[PDB]
Amino acid sequence: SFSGYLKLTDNVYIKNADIVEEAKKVKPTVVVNAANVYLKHGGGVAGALNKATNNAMQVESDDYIATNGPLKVGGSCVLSGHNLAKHCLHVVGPNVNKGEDIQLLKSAYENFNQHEVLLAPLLSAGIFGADPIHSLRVCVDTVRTNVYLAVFDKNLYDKLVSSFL
Repeated sequence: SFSGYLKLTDNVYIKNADIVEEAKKVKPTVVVNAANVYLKHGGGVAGALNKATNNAMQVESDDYIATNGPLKVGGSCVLSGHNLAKHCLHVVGPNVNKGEDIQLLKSAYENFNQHEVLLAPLLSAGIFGADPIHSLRVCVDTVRTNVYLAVFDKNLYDKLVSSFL
């Protein structure tokens, strides 16, 4: 299972790791993708996860959008995890760079509660523009299921651990 994680709370764990490499190693039941409403996996975590699936995640996502239309900001959908996980939970956190409501970050994390254990990135962090320290705080205050957070950046990982209340 998951190894080398720092325990933050009863159910939240964190590690300085590339989520793609972590998924390939563990092959968790659920890997969370930092998705946008259109499931266009262009950059950040989404681009990296999609590239690891040889674009199979994007092909599957385009069919999902053609059938169902876009997701809501704060919403999610469960699709295949391809070669990374059993499933991928595509969760849309607010993108601060697109002027989206940061209050929707709690709604986005609530999607994790439908899964007993997940490998995940910090929602709305990275290219989504939110403060990762705030994302971690919303995560521990919202997620009740077991969440294993993969933080790509070492310097950000250290800042998150050292500042965790």
